[PDB]
Amino acid sequence: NFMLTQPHSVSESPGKTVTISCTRSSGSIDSNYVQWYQQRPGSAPTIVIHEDNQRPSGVPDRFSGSIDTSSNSASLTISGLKTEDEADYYCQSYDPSNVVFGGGTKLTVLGQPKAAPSVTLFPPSSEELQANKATLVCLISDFYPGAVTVAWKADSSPVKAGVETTTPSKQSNNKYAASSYLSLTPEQWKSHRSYSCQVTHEGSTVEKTVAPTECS
Amino acid sequence: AALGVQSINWQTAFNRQAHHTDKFSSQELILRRGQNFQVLMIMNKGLGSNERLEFIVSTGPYPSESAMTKAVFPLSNGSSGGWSAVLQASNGNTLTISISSPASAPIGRYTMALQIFSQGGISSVKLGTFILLFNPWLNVDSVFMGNHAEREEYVQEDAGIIFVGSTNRIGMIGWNFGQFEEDILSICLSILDRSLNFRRDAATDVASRNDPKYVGRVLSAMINSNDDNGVLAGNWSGTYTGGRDPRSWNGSVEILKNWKKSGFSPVRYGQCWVFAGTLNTALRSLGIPSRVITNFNSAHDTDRNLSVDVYYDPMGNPLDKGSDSVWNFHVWNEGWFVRSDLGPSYGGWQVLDATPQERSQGVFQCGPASVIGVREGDVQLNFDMPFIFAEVNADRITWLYDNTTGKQWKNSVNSHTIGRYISTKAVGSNARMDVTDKYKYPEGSDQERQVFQKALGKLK
Amino acid sequence: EVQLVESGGGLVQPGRSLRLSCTASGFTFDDYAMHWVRQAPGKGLEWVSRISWNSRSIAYADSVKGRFTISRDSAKNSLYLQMNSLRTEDTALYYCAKDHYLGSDSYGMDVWGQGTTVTVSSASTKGPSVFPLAPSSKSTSGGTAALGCLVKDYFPEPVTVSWNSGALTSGVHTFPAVLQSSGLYSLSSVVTVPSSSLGTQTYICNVNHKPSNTKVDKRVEPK
Ligand SMILES: *CC(=O)CC[C@H](NC(=O)OCc1ccccc1)C(=O)N[C@@H](C(=O)N1CCC[C@@H]1C(=O)N[C@@H](CC(C)C)C(=O)OC)C(C)C
Ligand SMILES: [Ca+2]
Ligand SMILES: [Ca+2]
Ligand SMILES: [Ca+2]
Repeated sequence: NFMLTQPHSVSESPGKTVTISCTRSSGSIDSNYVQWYQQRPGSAPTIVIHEDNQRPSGVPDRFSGSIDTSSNSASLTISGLKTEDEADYYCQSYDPSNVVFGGGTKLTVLGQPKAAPSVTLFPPSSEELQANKATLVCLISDFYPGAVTVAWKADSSPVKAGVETTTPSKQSNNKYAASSYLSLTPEQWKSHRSYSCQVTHEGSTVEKTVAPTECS
Repeated sequence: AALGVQSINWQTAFNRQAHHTDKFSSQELILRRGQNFQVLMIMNKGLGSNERLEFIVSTGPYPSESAMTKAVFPLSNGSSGGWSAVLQASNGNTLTISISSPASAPIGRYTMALQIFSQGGISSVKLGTFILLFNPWLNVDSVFMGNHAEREEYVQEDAGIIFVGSTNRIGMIGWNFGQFEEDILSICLSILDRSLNFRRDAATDVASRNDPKYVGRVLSAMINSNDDNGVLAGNWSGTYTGGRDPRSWNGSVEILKNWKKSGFSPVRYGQCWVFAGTLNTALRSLGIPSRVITNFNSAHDTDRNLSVDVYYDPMGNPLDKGSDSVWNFHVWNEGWFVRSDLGPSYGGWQVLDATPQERSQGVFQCGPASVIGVREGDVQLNFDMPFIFAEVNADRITWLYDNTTGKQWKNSVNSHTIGRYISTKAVGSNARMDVTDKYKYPEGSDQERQVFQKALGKLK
Repeated sequence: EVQLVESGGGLVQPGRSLRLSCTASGFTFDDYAMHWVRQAPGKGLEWVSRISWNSRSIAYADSVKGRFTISRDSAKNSLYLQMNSLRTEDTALYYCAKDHYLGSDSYGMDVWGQGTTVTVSSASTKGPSVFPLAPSSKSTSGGTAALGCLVKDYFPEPVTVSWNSGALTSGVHTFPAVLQSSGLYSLSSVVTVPSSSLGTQTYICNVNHKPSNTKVDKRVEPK
């Protein structure tokens, strides 16, 4: 058993070179062959590298694969980026039974300036509380590239259960937006001092906070 | 400040060149046994009069001094005989050190650590790892091959030629041994750690790796899938569903890689030349100079009587009685080593066959067999000399097997149809050497018959 | 060219069964392992199952073991996935894939089908409830304020949202829906407006759910 960990996102400008790593959690990366796949939005995956470093017929030589024993990782390098290279990329390997995919990396080919997200965190509405439910809604807009990670805190502690996050999608203005939800009982809402939504974009974190006793 | 190691310069490129391992694609330190290498060790200070550096080298999972798989040796000013470390020069904090291994040392992957005694304390650090191979440039190693051209062919040549087909229709195929391609030396070392021999007694298996008879025979087992999940699964069906047609492989590299990457699961499918070419990679990678031998009209004798028996019920009818067969061609390997178990007169080329034809001590393995021995009919000797005698110089008998009294009298004896145009690649070119005369005395002469006879009386 | 065509996908209820088929052409089917891989909307690839060339070696993801059975049929050049005891979390696009490797037990997916969609839900048609996401007390005076509607618990997709009956479009974003473990969808819509507008413009989201023939208006009032 092992996992393959990839970065959530990478980006570069047209004509530049970008690398996507894929780290194996246990066992040696070179014990088993690594494949890479490209998947464009709304399309089936296609293979771009097989057997660690071989290229299928007709894949441009701009795509290359490598293995680095010392970091227990495989890498996909794309030189001379073209706008069509914008896609999700997945690494894959196996043990003698099970196939393992990496979690995927969104490659953005930069076509506008980077833009930090605007974040608004809404507490449960009184109407929802009156229907004995409680949803915290964290709305994220105006960012680019279109990739974020979201973390929730109850008081100062991580909370994973009851979280659902949407994949970013394009706004009118061609930047991206995303949403995340924390579903609570009214009792959980009233039971903590505060809740926080933390959004990470391009290495920077934005946090917003709400509490049951404040903001009226 | 207590005496410690700041850093070590292994002088890898330099030592690899002198050890003749500079061609492998690898950043490892690859070395040959019986031969010194030089390192520079940068300490935090000078050696004091009372402080001691001990080197430790171990290979395999249960290493021990008595099995010769761990060694402990002081940094010294003297000539010692085993593993040794000689201090050539000190220059401030930097020590210039000449390490050698014995010529009898197990081949494999080793770990190297240094244990320091100073200030009534002890420190112990891992310096690194190396691979140690057989050394055919070293006159005392059992694999010594003194002729230089022969050595470059049979060790350092990564591309070859196998002869194939039938006496009337000779062909030849390109074969990339590829011993120097990435991961291949490493994979060939893996092989030894996956044998039955190793699964059942690792400690003793690894101690036996000093011996090319032993390494060589394990390889004859492990290159086929039978018994042990070795590298290649043979298929002579005609139907090559679920894998590659044997005729479609071009060399060993994809084979060995595919084996490793599937988690040491067999590769589909091979025939004899595919076994012989893969075994040749393994033998050349580890330091056993080797070559590919093809034999036309190769006997498969299935009962140790030096003859291929197609039986006839009296009154002249064919019968289904018979396991004995004959192949159009067969391909195996010869490895170069002395035979300390046999006598100085039996050294040189030794047959090794990884094709699963007959079992040997219950396993699909074959060899080593003194070619010289087979020719002299000395077939009582280890290993498998009856099978391989039959291969190249069986007679072909026809018989009369009475269904009723149990009597068995011979119709006709054909003493020359077996083992023809025996062939291997030339040194330096792609020409065909005939080596029939190396495997047997001339067909249709006296000595040839009196050695067949000698041999037939050595089966008992 | 290799073609793989999946079929058998559909909407199916928890606890029921569904059989996926994949027909293969343009290569020698029996030479290769085959796989099923699935992908939940907006998520990653999750391998499901593998069957060897000769059907003698089979493997399953832990998350489906004992519930799903893979099989193949040589004369029909087809792969199958019998899915029993389905769960809301089995919702995904199911892809058929041919293995790259010939003659060795390594695994990679050289060709993929377009996939067949499986949605697992017990829901019937249902219109949403709509809740206000009221703008901040604080509001950033001189600058902007976000406010929104939370559109909860509808089936099936889709819902469309406008603001002030189409009169407000600048700064509107309507997010994709999430499918809840209940088998019902939710989404949100947001608009960023001038803070000086609060308490002089009324803000109303108009939620349209054509499958239920419901339109729902919700006024969003500053705190
Ligand atoms: C070492 C091997 O694995 C030999 C296998 C051999 N395969 C091929 O010949 O493959 C063709 C090839 C083409 C190009 C390059 C490389 C290979 C093989 O199976 N040989 C024949 C064979 O010997 N067999 C099968 C069982 C017996 C039969 C045979 O014909 N034997 C006769 C004697 C020999 C011809 C001397 C015999 O006794 O009866 C006719 C097979 C027919 C292909
Ligand atoms: Ca074997
Ligand atoms: Ca016989
Ligand atoms: Ca003869």
